[PDB]
Amino acid sequence: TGAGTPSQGKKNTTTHTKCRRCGEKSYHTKKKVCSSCGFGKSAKRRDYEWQSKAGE
Amino acid sequence: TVLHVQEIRDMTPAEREAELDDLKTELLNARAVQAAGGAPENPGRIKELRKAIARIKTIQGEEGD
Amino acid sequence: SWDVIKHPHVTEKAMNDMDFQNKLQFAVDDRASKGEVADAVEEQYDVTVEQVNTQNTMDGEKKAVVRLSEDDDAQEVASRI
Amino acid sequence: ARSAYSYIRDAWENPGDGQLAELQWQRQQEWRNEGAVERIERPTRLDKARSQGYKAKQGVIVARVSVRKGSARKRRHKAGRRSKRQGVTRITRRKDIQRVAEERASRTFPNLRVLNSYSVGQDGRQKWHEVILIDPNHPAIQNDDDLSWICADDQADRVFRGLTGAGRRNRGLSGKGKGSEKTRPSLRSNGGKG
Amino acid sequence: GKKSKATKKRLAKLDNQNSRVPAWVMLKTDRRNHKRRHWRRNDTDE
RNA sequence: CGCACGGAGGCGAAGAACCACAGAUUUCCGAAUGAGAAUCUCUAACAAUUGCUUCGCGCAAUGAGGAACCCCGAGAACUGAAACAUCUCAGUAUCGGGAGGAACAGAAAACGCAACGUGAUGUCGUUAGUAACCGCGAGUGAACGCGAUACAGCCCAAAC
RNA sequence: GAUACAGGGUGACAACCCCGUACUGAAGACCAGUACGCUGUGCGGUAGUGCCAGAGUAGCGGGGGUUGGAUAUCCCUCGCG
RNA sequence: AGCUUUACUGCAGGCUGUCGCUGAG
Ligand SMILES: [Cl-]
Ligand SMILES: [Cl-]
Ligand SMILES: [K+]
Ligand SMILES: [Mg+2]
Ligand SMILES: [Mg+2]
Ligand SMILES: [Mg+2]
Ligand SMILES: [Mg+2]
Ligand SMILES: [Mg+2]
Ligand SMILES: [Mg+2]
Ligand SMILES: [Mg+2]
Ligand SMILES: [Mg+2]
Ligand SMILES: [Mg+2]
Ligand SMILES: [Mg+2]
Ligand code: NA
Ligand code: NA
Ligand code: NA
Ligand code: NA
Ligand code: NA
Ligand code: NA
Ligand code: NA
Ligand code: NA
Ligand code: NA
Ligand code: NA
Ligand code: NA
Ligand code: NA
Ligand code: NA
Ligand SMILES: [Sr+2]
Ligand SMILES: [Sr+2]
Ligand SMILES: [Sr+2]
Ligand SMILES: [Sr+2]
Ligand SMILES: [Sr+2]
Ligand SMILES: [Sr+2]
Ligand SMILES: [Sr+2]
Ligand SMILES: [Sr+2]
Repeated sequence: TGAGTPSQGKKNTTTHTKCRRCGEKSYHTKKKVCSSCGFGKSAKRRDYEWQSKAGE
Repeated sequence: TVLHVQEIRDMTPAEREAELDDLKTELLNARAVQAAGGAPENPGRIKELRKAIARIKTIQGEEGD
Repeated sequence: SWDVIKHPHVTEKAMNDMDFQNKLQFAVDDRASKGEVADAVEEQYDVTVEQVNTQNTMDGEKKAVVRLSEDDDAQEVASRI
Repeated sequence: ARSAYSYIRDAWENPGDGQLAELQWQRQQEWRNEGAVERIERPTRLDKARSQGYKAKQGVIVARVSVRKGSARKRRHKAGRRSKRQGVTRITRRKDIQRVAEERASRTFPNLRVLNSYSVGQDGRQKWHEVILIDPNHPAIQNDDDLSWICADDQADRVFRGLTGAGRRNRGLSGKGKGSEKTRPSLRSNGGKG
Repeated sequence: GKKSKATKKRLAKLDNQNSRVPAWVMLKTDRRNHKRRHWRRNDTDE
């Protein structure tokens, strides 16, 4: 079975969903953790210095 | 417009409530006529009714009821 | 504070329920229960509510189909508004 | 004449001799069965506590903290590293154990602030320190001429910013002259070379 | 699928947003719904 | 009678619009705190950790945010050395914790132009690419002092 | 005209068409609950007195990190003191 | 760059002595 088109047919699983805390469609309903704002993982908001250039 | 602030402050606490219920009903009956597509409307009132209710409520808060 | 009844739901289907089954239809606050819809309606129009059916619509609002007792006449109640 | 306090002080100059030795050998048995942070009603070393700011007053708290002895509990590199950075065993942390203790204590009492701390011994595998914390919100303290300073907003979380006594020493600020070129006014302002 | 009450409210809004710029706004502004979403060609969130 | 010049209609001399200050209202999720949940739901709530305590959540505290700045911890590699290991990149990038409107520092167990001298601390200019480090290779790199800015000096522990 | 010839608008190039601009004045915010002033307290000096003055510290050794710090940086850790 | 080994240099880990915990005859 090809890893391409033929394997795309089984993708009918819902994982990332609208997040209660940030509004982005990143709340993983299986993990119950938002990949965008960290909701479900930390009280503090997910953020990293690498999200922008070092001198900015 | 028709209902001024003085007039509201001159009302008794019980008169504002009665007046409130009166206004809420004119409002509900207007929104009903609107829902039925009824055009015998006068767009200014449905808009005025909302402000009147806001005023009365503001005064009720101000006067302690 | 939110009110229970928003406005009468007037559509062809609503009329049939009114003429043929003595029912009134309303757009009501989606936080309202059948019991709250029942009371609010009796108090606003002074009638006796026999049964209430509800639905959360694809319009974001809640629709309530309220049947009145044989003592009251839907057409008449609706006609005064 | 000698104050009674001087006697407690003198006993602790040699915690391995005399009565104090027997005391410790007894206490530690109980301490080892206590938690990480135990609030205690009275300082084990009264002279030291009073000397550091302690007062038998409302809003003054004392807690004994135990921390493991030894070097850094470090994980070995999981990616490329030049030989100089491949060490694990001989690496030690830059914060002394007493400072770690002060921090664990302050976390336990989120509303309090670390005033100071001191050692109360150790066994083969751990060390104990008693930390003095102050309630910056209690009026008994807000009205105290000797302690109300700790109530200011800029004194919030002082332990976590190294404003503690053990913090300032560990930061190399003891000396005002030679040797403190890269420590004063801060390690960070000096490029972290202290 | 089974939609919750909240999911339903959201789908509802998306449908409403999918209407056109009223006729009068064209006149009033003397002369586009940049958010016209098709159920098939597009994809909503969740 | 917003952007926004439509239609209908309305508001304003009972002084509206509009602007300033102050106040009212301020759904749900959210640190999110009664419990659970993809913004809803279930049967009275400072959840959790603490201080005081009338030992009752009665009175209080913490939590999260913010452009960067600031303080305390953890800490690479590409690269340079025309290879490379110490060295260098660099205590940099990135990570953990935390404060403020600025932080931090700070009234000498100092300095050591050695003196019959200076006199808390930052910072700026300079001292100086000097002293010092270094496969003594490549590279790395201060301080005292001086000229400035601004200036401010005090409180405990103990004795009694 | 000008203590106003900055700038903008206005059917084409504007000191004098309109807003502004000079001059004068007003309010808020910051400086700052600071300076000044004041209330209270009481500074200081002689003589005598070994009454007091911060310990795992000062310091030493083993192992590391860090620094220009070289025998002579700062810090951590284990032991001694 | 992946891999190998009696390539160079190091780093975990194991074994072992010693110091601390650690005391009485
Ligand atoms: Cl603290
Ligand atoms: Cl000098
Ligand atoms: K390298
Ligand atoms: Mg149903
Ligand atoms: Mg600084
Ligand atoms: Mg449609
Ligand atoms: Mg909750
Ligand atoms: Mg090279
Ligand atoms: Mg070479
Ligand atoms: Mg360097
Ligand atoms: Mg010097
Ligand atoms: Mg280095
Ligand atoms: Mg290769
Ligand atoms: Na509706
Ligand atoms: Na704390
Ligand atoms: Na689709
Ligand atoms: Na508001
Ligand atoms: Na609280
Ligand atoms: Na309580
Ligand atoms: Na090269
Ligand atoms: Na190479
Ligand atoms: Na070298
Ligand atoms: Na000179
Ligand atoms: Na250093
Ligand atoms: Na050492
Ligand atoms: Na390869
Ligand atoms: Sr599937
Ligand atoms: Sr979690
Ligand atoms: Sr972050
Ligand atoms: Sr519809
Ligand atoms: Sr905090
Ligand atoms: Sr498709
Ligand atoms: Sr001065
Ligand atoms: Sr002293």
